[PDB]
Amino acid sequence: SPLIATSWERCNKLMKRETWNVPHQAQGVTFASIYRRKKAMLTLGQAALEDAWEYMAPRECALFILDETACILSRNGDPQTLQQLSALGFNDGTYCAEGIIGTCALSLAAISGQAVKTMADQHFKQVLWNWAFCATPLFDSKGRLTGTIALACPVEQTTAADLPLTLAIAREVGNLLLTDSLLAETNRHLNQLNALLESMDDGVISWDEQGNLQFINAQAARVLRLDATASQGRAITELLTLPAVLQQAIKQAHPLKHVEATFESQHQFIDAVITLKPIIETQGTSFILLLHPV
Amino acid sequence: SPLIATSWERCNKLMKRETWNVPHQAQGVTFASIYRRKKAMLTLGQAALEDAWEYMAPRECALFILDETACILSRNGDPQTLQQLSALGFNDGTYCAEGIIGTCALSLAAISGQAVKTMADQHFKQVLWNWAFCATPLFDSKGRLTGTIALACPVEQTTAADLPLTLAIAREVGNLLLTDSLLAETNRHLNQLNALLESMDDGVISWDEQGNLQFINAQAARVLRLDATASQGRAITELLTLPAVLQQAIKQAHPLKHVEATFESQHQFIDAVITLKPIIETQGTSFILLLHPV
Amino acid sequence: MKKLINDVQDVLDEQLAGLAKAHPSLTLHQDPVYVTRADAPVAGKVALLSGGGSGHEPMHCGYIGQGMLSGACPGEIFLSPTPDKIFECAMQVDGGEGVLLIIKNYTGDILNFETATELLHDSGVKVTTVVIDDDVAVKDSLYTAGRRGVANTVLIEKLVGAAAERGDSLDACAELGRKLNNQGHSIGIALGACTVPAAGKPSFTLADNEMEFGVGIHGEPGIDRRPFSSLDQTVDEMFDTLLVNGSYHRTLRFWDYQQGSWQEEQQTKQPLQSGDRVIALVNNLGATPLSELYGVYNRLTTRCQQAGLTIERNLIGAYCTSLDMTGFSITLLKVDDETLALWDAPVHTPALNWGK
Amino acid sequence: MKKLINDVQDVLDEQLAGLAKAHPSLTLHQDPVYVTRADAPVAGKVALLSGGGSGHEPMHCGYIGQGMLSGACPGEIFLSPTPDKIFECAMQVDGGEGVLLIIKNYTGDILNFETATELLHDSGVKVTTVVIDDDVAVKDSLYTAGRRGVANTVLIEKLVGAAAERGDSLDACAELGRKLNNQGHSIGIALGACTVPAAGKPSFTLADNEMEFGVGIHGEPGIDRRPFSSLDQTVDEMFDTLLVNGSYHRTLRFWDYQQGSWQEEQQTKQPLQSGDRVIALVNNLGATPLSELYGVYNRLTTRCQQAGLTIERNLIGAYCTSLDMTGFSITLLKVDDETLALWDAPVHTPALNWGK
Repeated sequence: SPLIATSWERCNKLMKRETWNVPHQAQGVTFASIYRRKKAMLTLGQAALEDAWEYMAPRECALFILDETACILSRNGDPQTLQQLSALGFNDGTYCAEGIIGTCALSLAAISGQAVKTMADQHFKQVLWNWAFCATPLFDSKGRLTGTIALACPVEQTTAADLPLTLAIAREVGNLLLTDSLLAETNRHLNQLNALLESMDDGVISWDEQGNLQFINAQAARVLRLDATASQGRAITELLTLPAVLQQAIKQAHPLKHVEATFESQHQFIDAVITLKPIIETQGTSFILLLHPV
Repeated sequence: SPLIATSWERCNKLMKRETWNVPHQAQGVTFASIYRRKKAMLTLGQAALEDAWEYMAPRECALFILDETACILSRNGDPQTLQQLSALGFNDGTYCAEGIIGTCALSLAAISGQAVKTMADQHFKQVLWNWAFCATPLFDSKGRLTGTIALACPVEQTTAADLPLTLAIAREVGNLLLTDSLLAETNRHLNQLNALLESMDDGVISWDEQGNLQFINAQAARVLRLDATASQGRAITELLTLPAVLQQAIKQAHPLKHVEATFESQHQFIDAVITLKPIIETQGTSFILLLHPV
Repeated sequence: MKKLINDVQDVLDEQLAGLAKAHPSLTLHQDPVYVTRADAPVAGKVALLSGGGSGHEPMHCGYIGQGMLSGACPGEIFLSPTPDKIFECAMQVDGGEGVLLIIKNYTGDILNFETATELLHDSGVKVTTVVIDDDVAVKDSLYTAGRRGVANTVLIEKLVGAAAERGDSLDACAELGRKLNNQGHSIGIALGACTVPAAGKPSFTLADNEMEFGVGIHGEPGIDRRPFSSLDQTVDEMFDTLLVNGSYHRTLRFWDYQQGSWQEEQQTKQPLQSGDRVIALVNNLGATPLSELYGVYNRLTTRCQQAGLTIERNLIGAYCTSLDMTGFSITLLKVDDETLALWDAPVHTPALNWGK
Repeated sequence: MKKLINDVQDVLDEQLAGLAKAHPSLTLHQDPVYVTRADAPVAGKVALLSGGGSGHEPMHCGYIGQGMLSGACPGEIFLSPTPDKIFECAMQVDGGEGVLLIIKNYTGDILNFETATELLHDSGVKVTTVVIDDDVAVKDSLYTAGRRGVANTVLIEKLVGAAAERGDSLDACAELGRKLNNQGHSIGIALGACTVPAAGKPSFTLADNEMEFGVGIHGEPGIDRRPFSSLDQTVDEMFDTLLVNGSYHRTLRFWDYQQGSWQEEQQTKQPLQSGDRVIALVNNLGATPLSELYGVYNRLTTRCQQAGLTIERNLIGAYCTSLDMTGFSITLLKVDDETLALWDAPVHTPALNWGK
């Protein structure tokens, strides 16, 4: 590879091939924050890697998730393989940069911006010559390297699916981040907009062009003695019985402004003063009802 | 294995192990609507497959996306292997149902509800004894089978990574459709709520714990003479000149019930009667402001 | 071999213990390693932090004290430190008035310091970044996307050092050094490669009377190799480059602590022209006789004059080195009056030490 | 061939030209060359003065200014300057309280400076002398009669420099001078020879992994050559040799100006011993990375303490050099509290600059 070639011109200047120092590891308390910073990536990843491993066991290999600096966030897969890798210093919070351990998939994928496999004496350091490592980098909402998925196994055992396996998982985890956080945002913009309606003076109730309940706020819930949850999507006319004023206004699609009106909720009568508004659309006409608090 | 033998009990009754009939392929035109039906799954799945393949080539194998009736929707991977499988009748549009091609992961995966691998003489049909098939079923928003991801390769070349690879791709596609449609539904819900605030009665504006507009309706925009969108997410004290009652309310987070005050937008004094309600959330206090029509 | 070293894996520890014992005004932390002012946290002023690979001494630890850096993070020889080290050191020095990360433009440094910035912030430390890219010689290099961060770092460390000391806010500090970065210009040459002790062999090799023109401080290739004709051709064609390549457009990236994201910012360098006032740093890369630096300085002034640049201040010596390399770099930092005021301000660090 | 030079004759002229431009607080005299404080003669104070060959920058020109030398006389590279220079420089500086000439122990130096003293005295200048013989390595070398004068000369020109500043009298300065001379102990090793520009060639050549143990600053043979084993055991035997060769009875001569002639003075050096307090200078011979110096200093503090020496102050860096030599020397100067008092006193020269 041209890629491996450059890796070596970088490594060669500053490090030899026969030497090996236990790679730097982040100490306990500060690994705490390192892990915490990636709740979201790690919890996507470990669901993904448990499943991978579930349908791969038995086999001798290890699965890593690393962050953008090649820190090992978590590891799973074959116990004995993990320990053999451990026996070379590969641990939770171990740093796997090229400068630390020479030319390897673990650092090289992130360096080059795409899935990369290194094996055997492609590795700069001799200590890794009977390994194969595959790793694929993942990016964030913006476009920033945010972590790696790697697979490690004794070199004689690498298969042609190993690389694409890490890329497939890198894609799941990567794409779930981006779209999970698009969800998050649009979910926050809901609570926000809901709390707005939670905060009116008026009770507000909306409903379908099929007469189903769409929205109701605490206020309107109390006034009409409905229970907010158990009310949703249920037909309004089976929810409460409606004044001829409403009926005719609904039927006639016609707004009512501050009209007085009497509702019946599961036997009880409620006097209210209401404005009613058609919400015209292709699917049909929805409604808001405002229950003004005298 | 339990699951193979049960499958063989089904096939023994209908089919001999050494006859092979090329399975059924849908006519071009009706295939258009089968393919089109599945466009959400295909747009994601085909991306996962271009990627699996680019990082696997050269390898003799094929990848397939099938639908819930095991219809092949699209295929890729090794030109020559595809030709091989094509000669048996694995083509776009071909059905790979168990009663047609015998026990096979192409159909077992779905029948068993999970990632499955069949190879060599685990297949009922001798034609398939030189192949290994891995498939992972993939489910639906509300949980009905929706498609399958699959990998075929010449039996002597299956790897331990092959099933989990199909499993990883099924997880990307499958999870991305789930959350893709949560995102659609939560976006719909967002517009309902919008339509509700937009056809209030008072104008309504909110800004956040930091001091920046999050919502403004067509009637706060008329009344306070701000442009609907260009105002979004801008700091409130810059949007217009806040009445010192409002500032003192914000500073202390006291509410304001129908208070008469003055604003200044764009060298213009505007009077309105305002309600200010604080919204205490675990990150800070936001505010609705209501502008009542006199 | 000419290395005053014991075991190849202890060299750094040995040397740090020596810097500790020699400087009781400094504190050596272990597990992990980092270096701070023996008097930090200093309640009250913007903490100033830098680091990068060992092998450039006195940069950066030789610049730890009043008037300059609050602490440093050394990594292996020619290896940026891992963000855990930057993080803890930055927490060791937190003034309660923000932390300024001065970061030399290299792949590993940008990446490690950038991540440490985000760690600090998720822990609720105000923090921002100045990024140094002065080396006019190459765009993209063995270890750098864009222009490399060399000796001008030391000037900027000290000018921004002094604004911190004064009292200036995190923001003025960051704006200061960001302005400075667009005003300093630097180009180095090497007549002999450095050797990193772990590799055991020279990081490169030249032929007789051949030099690497526009070398970098981790022994990265220059513009080319060329016969070394004389000190005068050499200083002349270094100076022409600082002119010819002064003009440069790039995108740098600073951390917005208010928005909690990387605001990307485009900006241009202006080549030095007639009537500009400059600070000049003739800098030994590791093994040039101090004697020879003055000869360069001599030729340097003859050029600043015919080009119309008026040198107000100078430093001569080993400020930003590359182990045992034989060469020198020149830095010209375009200045105004408030700049000089900050230059003349006091400074009390193992390697710069003037003022009241 | 790798020096940054122009014409091999023009070396000193270019460097000295640049030194002058580097430092307006300095004056370069032409016809002959010598360098003085720009504000000389300083009326009121003992004018203090020194010199020797060039090639050990910053010694001696590097130490001119407040708290230190009034002026310096550089010779050619590795040659003592000639009487005419010393005379005239000593006359440019003369403040009115006489002139004190510090002199390193080299045949050339001794001969020229001695003839210069008489010349001055014959003009009715009050003047007297201090001879530096710290280098414990061999006796009667290839340019010296007795012990060579090396790095301790910097310590002395500082300490004495300060007495001069304070207002001490000529004899006070001179005996501070000579007291201190019986109390500093120096040793030096080389892994690579210096090359004098004019020669073209290195000035001794070393086999692989060999050091010149007890080398002198003009490239002189030392005690022997021997395997470089590790930094650790280099410092160990250096330190041992300092103790072992400490003890030293010998005859110096000073200029008695009352009687107008050279007065023999037999005198003695005590070995550094458990209980002593020292200033320590770990000094770069030219081309040793600053970083390895801290490794040296590291072991040094371990050796000292093992033998009850207390390091009160240190300097680590390029103070008394030898062109581009690869190696370093360790000076240890015994002090008491007056001495330290003199040390901490301000100094404002291009190479040393602490103080109010």
